[PDB]
Amino acid sequence: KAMAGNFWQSSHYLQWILDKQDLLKERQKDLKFLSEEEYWKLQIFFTNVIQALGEHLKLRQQVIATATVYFKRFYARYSLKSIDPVLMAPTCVFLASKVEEFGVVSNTRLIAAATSVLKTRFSYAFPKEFPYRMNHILECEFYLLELMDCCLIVYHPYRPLLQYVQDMGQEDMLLPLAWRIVNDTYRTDLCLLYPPFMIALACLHVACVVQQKDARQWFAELSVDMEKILEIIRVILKLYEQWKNFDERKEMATILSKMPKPKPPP
Amino acid sequence: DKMDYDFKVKLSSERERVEDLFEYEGCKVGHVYKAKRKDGKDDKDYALKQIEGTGISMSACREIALLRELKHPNVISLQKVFLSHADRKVWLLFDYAEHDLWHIIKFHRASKLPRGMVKSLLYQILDGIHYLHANWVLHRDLKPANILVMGEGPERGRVKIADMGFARVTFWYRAPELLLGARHYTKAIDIWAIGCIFAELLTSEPIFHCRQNPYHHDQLDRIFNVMGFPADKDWEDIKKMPEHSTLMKDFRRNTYTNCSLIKYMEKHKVKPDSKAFHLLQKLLTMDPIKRITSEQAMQDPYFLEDPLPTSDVFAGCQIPY
Ligand SMILES: CNC(=O)c1cc(Oc2ccc(NC(=O)Nc3ccc(Cl)c(C(F)(F)F)c3)cc2)ccn1
Repeated sequence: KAMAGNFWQSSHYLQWILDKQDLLKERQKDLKFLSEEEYWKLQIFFTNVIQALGEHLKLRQQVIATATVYFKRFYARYSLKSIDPVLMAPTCVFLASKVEEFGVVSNTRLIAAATSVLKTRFSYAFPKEFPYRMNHILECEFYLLELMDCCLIVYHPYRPLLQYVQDMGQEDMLLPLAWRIVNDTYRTDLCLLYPPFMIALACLHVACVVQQKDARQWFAELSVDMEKILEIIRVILKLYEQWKNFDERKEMATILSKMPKPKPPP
Repeated sequence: DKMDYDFKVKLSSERERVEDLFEYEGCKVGHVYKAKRKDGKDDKDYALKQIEGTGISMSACREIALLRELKHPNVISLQKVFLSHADRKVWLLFDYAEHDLWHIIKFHRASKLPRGMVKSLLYQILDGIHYLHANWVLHRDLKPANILVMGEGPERGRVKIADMGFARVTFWYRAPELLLGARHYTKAIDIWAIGCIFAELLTSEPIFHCRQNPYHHDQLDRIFNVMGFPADKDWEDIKKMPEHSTLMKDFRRNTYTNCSLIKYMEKHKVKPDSKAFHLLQKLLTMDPIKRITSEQAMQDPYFLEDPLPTSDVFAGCQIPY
C-alpha cells in the first residue's frame, strides 16, 4: 500500500504528531464550557458515531480510522463550536473513503447513511433528523482539507500489529484481541501523541496480560523506549475504567447541550 | 450557514488566494499556467494547475495525498495547494520545468541526442521510478511528455517525473499484457514504458509507433514487427491473459519470423553488443515477470561504462532547445 515504510519522513510524523501540552492549551477554550470528564466523554461519543457511519457504509476499518484521525486533527486545533461535529463526522468519512481509494460515496448514500445512523443508533442524543445536505458536506470538506494542510495519508497501528503478532507466532491467539484494543485507542488522544507502532506494542502487551501469555522476553529484546510504551499502556488501562464508568446513552444529551455552539452572523 | 461566524471570517481574512500571490495573465501552457510571483521577491518561474471539476475527485484526492508525501529529486515537488472557496476550485503549485522529453526528442528528430545525455536521462527516470516503486506508487502513464527537465537555475538538467493526465490517446508506451486485457497496473508495466522511452532516446523515433476495449490489434502488430512473436518459453503465462484467444485468432507466429529487437536496433545504428542494448533488452521483455526491476536496472554496468551519468543531463554541453 502507498507510502508504507515512509513514516519517518511522512507528513503524519513531521506535522501531525502533536505535543500534549500544546494540545491541552488549545483545548482550554472548550474546557470553559465542558469539564475534562465531559470532554473525554464527547470524544468517545464521536469516535462511536464515526465507527457507526463507517459500518453502515461497509468501509474497512482503516478507512474508519483515517476518518477518525481527520476529525481529531480538526478539533485538536479548533473549538467544537467552529463547525458542528455532527457535520464534520460524515465529512471525515467521505474524504477518507476517497483518499483510501475505496470510492466516492454517492451524495444520496452519504446523506442517507448519516440520517439512518443518527436515527437508529443515536436517537438518545439526536431527536431531530440529520439536518445537513451534500452542499454542507462539500463546504465542510474544504475547511477540513485546509486545516490539515492537505496532509491526507495517515498511518495506523494495525499494520505494525499484524507484523508483531506474526513474528511471535501468535496470530490466532492474540490478534483478534489486540486488534480490538487498537480500535479502542481511537477513543483517546493517543493517535495524536505517539507513532502507531508504539500504540501497536502497547495494545499487544495489554492483550498478552489479558490472555495470560508470557511475552516478557519478546518485549525485552525490542529496541524501543519502554517508558513511552508504559505511558501508552496506562492510557489504555484507564480507557477501560472510563468505559466502565461512562453511560453514554444516559449522559450524552446533557453533555451535547453543554457544548459551545456556533455564533450566528451579527 | 451553520458554522461559527468568527471562525469563518478569520479564516477568510487569512486565506491565501492564488490570484493575489500569482500573475498568470494568459501564459496558458484541467489547465496549466506559467506563473510569476506578484510580490517580486522571487524571479523563478512557477507552474499552476487548476484541477478539472468542482471540489475534489478521487484522482484529485489521490494526486494531492501522494504529492504531499513524495519527496525525491526526480519526482516533481508540490510546492503549495490553494483552495478557492468561492468557486470550490483546487490549484496545485510547482516549480516550472523549462523542458520536457517530448520536445527534446522532437528537436533531435527534426535536426537529424548525445550519448551522455541519453544515459543521464535514463538513470534519473529510473531513480525517480525506483523511489515511487519502493513506496508502492505506480505511475501508470510514463511517456516523454511526462518526463520534465529543469532549465537554467539551481536544478539545471534535473529530470522531474510528472503525471499530467492523472485524472484520466497514444498506446505506444503500453505493455503488451495491458493490450491483452491485464486487469491491474504493475511495476513491470512502468518498466516497459521506460524501455520504450530509452529506445526512443537512442534512435529519436518511438519504437512502437502506430497509427491511431483493452485489445488493440495494430499496436500488438507493431510490437511483434519489432520484437518478434513470443515463443511459449518466452512468456509461459501469456495463455492466462483474457485476450489470449483473440491473439491466437488474429496473429500467426510465421508473420514475424525475421523480426527481433536486435534487427530493429541494428537498422537504427544501435550496436547489439553495446551495454546500452543489453540493458534495453532487459527492459523490453515481453513477459512482465521476466522484466528487470528499476533497482536492478540502476545497477546495470551500462551506468559504470564511460561516460558516467550526470546530475545535470545537459552536463558537458549547452542547451539549444
Ligand atoms: C514545459 N513545462 C511544463 O509543461 C510544466 C508543467 C507542469 O505541470 C504539471 C501539472 C500537474 C502535475 N501533476 C502531477 O505530476 N501529479 C502526479 C500525480 C501522481 C503521481 Cl504518482 C505523480 C508522480 F509521482 F508520478 F510524479 C504526479 C505536474 C506538473 C509543471 C511544470 N512544468
